[PDB]
Amino acid sequence: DVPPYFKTEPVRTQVHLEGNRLVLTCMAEGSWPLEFKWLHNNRELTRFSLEYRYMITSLDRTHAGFYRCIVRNRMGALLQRQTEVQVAYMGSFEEGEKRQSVNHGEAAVIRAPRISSFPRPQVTWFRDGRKIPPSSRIAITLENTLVILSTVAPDAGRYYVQAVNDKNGDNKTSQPITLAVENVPADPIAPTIIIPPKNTSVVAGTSEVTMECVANARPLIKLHIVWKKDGAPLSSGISDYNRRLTIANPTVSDAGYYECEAMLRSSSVAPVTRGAYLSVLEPPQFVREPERHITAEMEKVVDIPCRAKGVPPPSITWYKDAALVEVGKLTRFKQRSDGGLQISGLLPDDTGMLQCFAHNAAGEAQTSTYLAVT
Amino acid sequence: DDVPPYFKTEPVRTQVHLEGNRLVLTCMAEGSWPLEFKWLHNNRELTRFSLEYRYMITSLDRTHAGFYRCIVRNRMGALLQRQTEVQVAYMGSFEEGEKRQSVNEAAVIRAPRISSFPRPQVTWFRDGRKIPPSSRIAITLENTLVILSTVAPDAGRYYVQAVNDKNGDNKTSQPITLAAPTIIIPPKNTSVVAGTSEVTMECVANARPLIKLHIVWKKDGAPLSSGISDYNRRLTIANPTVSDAGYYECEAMLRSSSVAPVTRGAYLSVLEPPQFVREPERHITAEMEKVVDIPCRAKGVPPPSITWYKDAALVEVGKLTRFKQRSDGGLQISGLLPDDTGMLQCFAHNAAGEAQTSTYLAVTS
Ligand SMILES: *[C@@H]1O[C@H](CO[C@@H]2O[C@@H](C)[C@@H](O)[C@@H](O)[C@@H]2O)[C@@H](O[C@@H]2O[C@H](CO)[C@@H](O)[C@H](O)[C@H]2NC(C)=O)[C@H](O)[C@H]1NC(C)=O
Ligand SMILES: *[C@@H]1O[C@H](CO[C@@H]2O[C@@H](C)[C@@H](O)[C@@H](O)[C@@H]2O)[C@@H](O[C@@H]2O[C@H](CO)[C@@H](O)[C@H](O)[C@H]2NC(C)=O)[C@H](O)[C@H]1NC(C)=O
Ligand SMILES: *[C@@H]1O[C@H](CO)[C@@H](O[C@@H]2O[C@H](CO)[C@@H](O)[C@H](O)[C@H]2NC(C)=O)[C@H](O)[C@H]1NC(C)=O
Repeated sequence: DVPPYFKTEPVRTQVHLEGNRLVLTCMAEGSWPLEFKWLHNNRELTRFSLEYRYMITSLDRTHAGFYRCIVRNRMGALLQRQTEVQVAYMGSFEEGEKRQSVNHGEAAVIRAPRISSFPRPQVTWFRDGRKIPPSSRIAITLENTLVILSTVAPDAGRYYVQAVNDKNGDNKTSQPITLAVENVPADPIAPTIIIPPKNTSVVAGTSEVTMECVANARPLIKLHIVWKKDGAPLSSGISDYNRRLTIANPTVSDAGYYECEAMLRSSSVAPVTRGAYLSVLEPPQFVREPERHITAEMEKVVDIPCRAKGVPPPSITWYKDAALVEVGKLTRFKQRSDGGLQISGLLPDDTGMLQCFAHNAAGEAQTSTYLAVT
Repeated sequence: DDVPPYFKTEPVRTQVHLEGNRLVLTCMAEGSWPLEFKWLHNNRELTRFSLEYRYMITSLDRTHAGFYRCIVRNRMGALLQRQTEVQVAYMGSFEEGEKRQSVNEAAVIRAPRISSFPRPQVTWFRDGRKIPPSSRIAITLENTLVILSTVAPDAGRYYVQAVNDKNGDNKTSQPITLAAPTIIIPPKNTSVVAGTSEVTMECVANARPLIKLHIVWKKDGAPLSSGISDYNRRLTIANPTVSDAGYYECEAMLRSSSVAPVTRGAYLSVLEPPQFVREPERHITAEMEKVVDIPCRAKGVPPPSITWYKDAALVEVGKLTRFKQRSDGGLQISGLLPDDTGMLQCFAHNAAGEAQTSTYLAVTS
């Protein structure tokens, strides 16, 4: 007569190839009969049974999503930590041949043709069978967009993409995009920001996070890009002709407003500044947890603690036997600001498994306890 | 036409895959043509240099498990990819047959040897009935069954049902027939990386009468009242940090009589993978016959060793007349020759993992 508990919990995220087999397991121990139910995106896949496995013999892209199990017995029920199954795939290039025009000196922006893939494929740009590497005048953005900084007469022509998926090794080629250059002498062009920094969120402890800013000017040689954090100039982590700002091992202290300032050296031209926010996140970690086993007298009031910390601050949710606790309607159940649950006028029907889930955009945490009402 | 090679992405440090599934490793590098790739399994050559950036395994086997890494090269030089550990989930059959053991005292029955990755979850059975951990029944992390105070009805055949949590395999072994404070299962040395959610020390003690037996947990001589579970046999630290490292002791005593306590301890090491403090610039230029200093420092627990490679080849510090490695980990090349031009790679390695930084060395004139 021992309440359920998980011997192991599944990983938060999983990447699998299409056509491969997937085996989900609900590894719990406890008194018989220990039965299991499976959920996909908070929707029931199966009924309660002695089958602790959920198996997909041939994985498809549509099978991607969140899976979790519920284990139960005569004592109560527990919700498994949910796992994200991601299916590696790559479709074909959707768009056909396209046409685009740019003025002489101004920047040509050619977006990579839309193709469905997970993860986003690595892109190599080609013109007439020749690779186009990043250079002083040619930039390739994180969105795999091709940017010609100072367009000239010979820049006109057909550009196409070779995209490769790094998980399944799929390699596909897109349709050509014809770029034309209009009004071909040469006069000074003011510095402008083509690809401004976008809002970027990343979890603490990742290997790298990158901000990006592509600027244009004529002459391009006079163009200089300055990176700032909260108004202060940054001198480290800058690469790719001052268009990339890379932070290795980002911390919550590295969060803030990052600005890209494009200027012309040896000139009186005023700079152009465009910025975005970097958010560094930390998953929930518990500060206060309930005891493994909680015993309490009938008709009395019990305080069950649950506090957690994270960036952003984690929301705290309670479950009673794998079912959501309604603190709104029930007079007996009250939720304290720290996240603790208070049950007043304890009835024998409150006996069972209580679970606390602390959730934030960076992840989820779970702690459980058995409430026995004497 | 003159771009040194570089990696657009790096592979995950560890990946678990099922037997019979297909695995596709990719060497995602960019650079000037011809960009060729070579594959290595446990630092042994799998392929020759070719335009195939993929290594594909149609049907994964247990023998395919190990460390894989690629080398990318072109006219500019070569780079070593960060190695990835491919682990193949499987479970064989129970090898050993029926065994017999006798005890007068505690009965210690090891779980039957079965080949499996990962280690399977084990449920012990007696005569078709599950035997959960109790005041007198302990189950260790190595899945060894320990009956503390054996009695007449304790005798009989015990067997294990083992389940692999990755492929869902479930197998049953052959029966094993079984017919003063001491420490049976002492705390073992445990190393773990920070952020593993949990790490557990274990100590199983035996005494008659068992009710008077008491286990106290200590860290560096100081008693702990938290993280203790399973009848004081388990000490669990949630979200271990480098501060949690140190000597943990299990002390078993009797709350009566003059019998001396028994103490057994082990070391807990919390490790952090290498992270670079100082890195070389993307491109380093230097004059012929002169000396160049290329910096490389990194931190980790334990302190990471630092090794240099030149174009995916180990730098011979044995013949260190021109090449010297400073104690800080920096590389110095004296009497610079035009043949020193190319990709230099600095690998910072620790037991918790490895990190890599690269640079292009151009020797003028
Ligand atoms: C990019 O996001 C910002 C908001 O950033 C938030 O606030 C920061 C202080 C930091 O904590 C970030 O992690 C947050 O996500 C948008 O800027 C404005 O934000 C304020 C609140 O801070 C909001 O009231 C305004 O409405 C936001 N501006 C607009 C136009 O709605 C900014 O707009 C975002 N960028 C884009 C392109 O949408
Ligand atoms: C467990 O390991 C210790 C040594 O641990 C190492 O040193 C610690 C200071 C710490 O840095 C750990 O991370 C290291 O792994 C073993 O201690 C040895 O004990 C024997 C006798 O028992 C003695 O002869 C040796 O000199 C000791 N070695 C050291 C380095 O002190 C201990 O034996 C290990 N436990 C078991 C059960 O083998
Ligand atoms: C992706 O596949 C394409 C072909 O589908 C490869 O491109 C070929 O490369 C050879 C080698 O010189 C050329 O002879 C062919 O003409 C190319 N085909 C096309 C359609 O251009 C390409 O190499 C593959 N990707 C990688 C990274 O190797």
